[PDB]
Amino acid sequence: MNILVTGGAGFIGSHVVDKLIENGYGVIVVDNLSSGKVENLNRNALFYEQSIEDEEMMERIFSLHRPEYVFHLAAQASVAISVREPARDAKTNIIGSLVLLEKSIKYGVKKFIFSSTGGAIYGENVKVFPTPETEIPHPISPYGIAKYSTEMYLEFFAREYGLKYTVLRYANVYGPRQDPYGEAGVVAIFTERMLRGEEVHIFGDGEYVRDYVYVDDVVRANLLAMEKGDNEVFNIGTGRGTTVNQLFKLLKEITGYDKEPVYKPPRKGDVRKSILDYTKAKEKLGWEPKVSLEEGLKLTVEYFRKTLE
Amino acid sequence: MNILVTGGAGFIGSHVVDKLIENGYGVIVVDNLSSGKVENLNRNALFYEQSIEDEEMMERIFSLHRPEYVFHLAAQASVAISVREPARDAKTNIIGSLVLLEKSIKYGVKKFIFSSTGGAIYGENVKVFPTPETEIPHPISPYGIAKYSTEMYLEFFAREYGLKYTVLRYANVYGPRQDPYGEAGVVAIFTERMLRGEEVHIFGDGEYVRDYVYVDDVVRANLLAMEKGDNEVFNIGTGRGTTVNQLFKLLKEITGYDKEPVYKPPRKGDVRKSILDYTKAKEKLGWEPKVSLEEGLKLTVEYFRKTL
Ligand SMILES: NC(=O)c1ccc[n+]([C@@H]2O[C@H](COP(=O)([O-])OP(=O)(O)OC[C@H]3O[C@@H](n4cnc5c(N)ncnc54)[C@H](O)[C@@H]3O)[C@@H](O)[C@H]2O)c1
Ligand SMILES: NC(=O)c1ccc[n+]([C@@H]2O[C@H](COP(=O)([O-])OP(=O)(O)OC[C@H]3O[C@@H](n4cnc5c(N)ncnc54)[C@H](O)[C@@H]3O)[C@@H](O)[C@H]2O)c1
Ligand SMILES: O=c1ccn([C@@H]2O[C@H](COP(=O)(O)OP(=O)(O)O[C@H]3O[C@H](CO)[C@@H](O)[C@H](O)[C@H]3O)[C@@H](O)[C@H]2O)c(=O)[nH]1
Ligand SMILES: O=c1ccn([C@@H]2O[C@H](COP(=O)(O)OP(=O)(O)O[C@H]3O[C@H](CO)[C@@H](O)[C@H](O)[C@H]3O)[C@@H](O)[C@H]2O)c(=O)[nH]1
Repeated sequence: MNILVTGGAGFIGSHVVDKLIENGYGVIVVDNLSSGKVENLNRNALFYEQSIEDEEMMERIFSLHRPEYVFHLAAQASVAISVREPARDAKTNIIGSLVLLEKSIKYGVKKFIFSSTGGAIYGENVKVFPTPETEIPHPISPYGIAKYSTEMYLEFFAREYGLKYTVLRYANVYGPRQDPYGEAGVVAIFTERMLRGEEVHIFGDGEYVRDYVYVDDVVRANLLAMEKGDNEVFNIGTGRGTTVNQLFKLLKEITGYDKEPVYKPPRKGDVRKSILDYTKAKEKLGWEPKVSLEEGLKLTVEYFRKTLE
Repeated sequence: MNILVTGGAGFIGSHVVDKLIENGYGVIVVDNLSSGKVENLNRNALFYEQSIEDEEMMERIFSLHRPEYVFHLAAQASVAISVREPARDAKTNIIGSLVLLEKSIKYGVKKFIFSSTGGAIYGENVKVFPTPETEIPHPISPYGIAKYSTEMYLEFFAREYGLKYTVLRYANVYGPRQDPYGEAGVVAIFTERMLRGEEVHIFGDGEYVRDYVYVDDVVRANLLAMEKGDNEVFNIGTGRGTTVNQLFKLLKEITGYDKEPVYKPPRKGDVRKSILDYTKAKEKLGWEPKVSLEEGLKLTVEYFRKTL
């Protein structure tokens, strides 16, 4: 069976590729290496260094390999970049998705499994925590609007053509291969700076709450979505909130870092609190996180240590 | 004062241009003539035959003319077509809007007035009519999804840069210069068929209810949104529902058409009923329709007779 993984050279996508390869699937990867890395690629997967919004190239790849599933992880994944360049962001995030969906219909894809976002979708005025999928989306960033627009297009493709899909709205994903450089998640930034004994910055008062979910658990969610959760949207998170202050403390203890954090002005656009309810994923996908935050942070620090040897 | 009107060679946009010119504004028009027509263009406007999604070209236009207001009417504005090539549709409908908004932010535009849609945004299970802006959006067509995505981006630009905007969600717009040969626009199709004595087709049972709003009234709402209704979404419609069968009868009486309609199979995706509550526009824009349907249909027939 052939499987297409877009964004397979990236943080989450490369782990998805590895797992599919391990389970015996034929895997085809599309990635333009805008943020992904050649080192992340699996030598057993077929690789196309190409862009998802390239209609002729996507036409060619789908016609050759007729993937039965598409795992769509390719995205402009930085919120800050989406703010600075919203048209370019939407070209990858919306138009890119629509090209893949057009080819998926044309070439008989059975199911499209889309990586979406929990944090950038529910908006800034949520009152129910942990937050369920029944909360109406109010995205405020271009990234969140693009992800939400694409989820709506998925429902269109299901209604019009009978394409099955699953949307996975991730919380804050962290772990090995997350890039600590550029537009990085705080786990990777903190871990790398602490190991190097560099200064660590906390924005605003550090009381921002997030739901940190380990990359291996997110990969398992993707695989469970192959045969379950048809035409459903799921939060993929832990339902546990952690402030940036608490996170710094955990990582400081693990790394043996011995400096205080430097408090900096608050970051524009930061939602105050994000925690996801995963009851639905538990009931319909049989999904639950297996790696606690403390276990996950230790694994993460361990991977980064090896990079520094 | 300079004003940019995108889609200014189209049905609604050409009338907006006319009204601005009449009121003494300098008007720049951007239209790629994908569905618009040179014959619609006001010769007093400065015309760029260019595409809104062209960043380099929009850079030049905004940099040169520094428009104070943008009336954004350019769209792949037809619901069929959006279904078969949604990526191409979203390139005009979403990416195009985003390019205009980036340039708007960069070159100090004061207000952006966006043409959106009522019907295709509220979706197919509405229970309250006439329908207020508080009704939760559930667009299921690529056209409605794209329009709604753009509305959401407009709020981002307002929050991030202080750009002021107004969204006008039109009902079913009809009147002079609506193209009777395109995908849609039942009023223009019926009028052209009837005046030519050709067959007239009613899809399904003809009991589909729409809210027909005259183009000159839609133009007045655009102009009222220059100074009022900052950062608000408004339904622009009449609050009155008309079946296709009723529309047929009205236009048959006006044209003197002497045939019965030919019924065809129902058209896939047609919502059963769309009627918009315009109370919010009435209060905040001071807007109301000045042209009743009967009066507007007569003006439309009047115009079509002259034009073919
Ligand atoms: N905490 C998180 O990391 C998080 C949270 C919520 C959602 N997500 C989503 O999960 C997916 C993967 O995220 P990630 O953390 O691994 O980021 P990532 O940057 O590491 O992976 C994205 C990959 O997509 C590639 N890419 C970007 N544009 C492309 C294009 N036009 N054509 C082909 N490839 C392109 C990049 O090169 C990159 O390898 C994304 O959809 C992202 O939005 C991630
Ligand atoms: N007519 C209605 O009943 C109705 C109802 C709801 C919303 N609207 C909206 O009002 C606006 C105008 O509608 P209309 O009836 O006048 O349609 P229209 O097709 O006559 O006008 C659209 C104009 O935009 C131009 N255009 C399309 N793509 C372009 C691009 N990429 N770059 C530059 N120009 C481009 C077309 O050439 C055309 O002249 C649209 O946004 C439409 O979606 C119309
Ligand atoms: O050096 C740093 C970096 C981050 N933060 C704080 O850490 C928190 C989390 O930031 P970040 O790691 O950037 O996560 P989010 O901004 O929440 O982004 C998450 O949410 C995005 C939008 O939902 C996802 O989709 C992203 O991939 C995901 O990492 C925020 O409060 C930041 O203020 C710091 O204090 N110091
Ligand atoms: O020959 C025809 C043509 C249309 N209809 C019917 O007329 C009604 C109105 O159709 P149409 O004129 O195509 O408009 P709509 O489909 O309602 O709606 C669109 O009107 C504009 C396009 O014409 C869109 O952009 C607006 O968003 C949306 O209101 C529908 O019930 C059709 O079934 C007929 O019966 N016979």
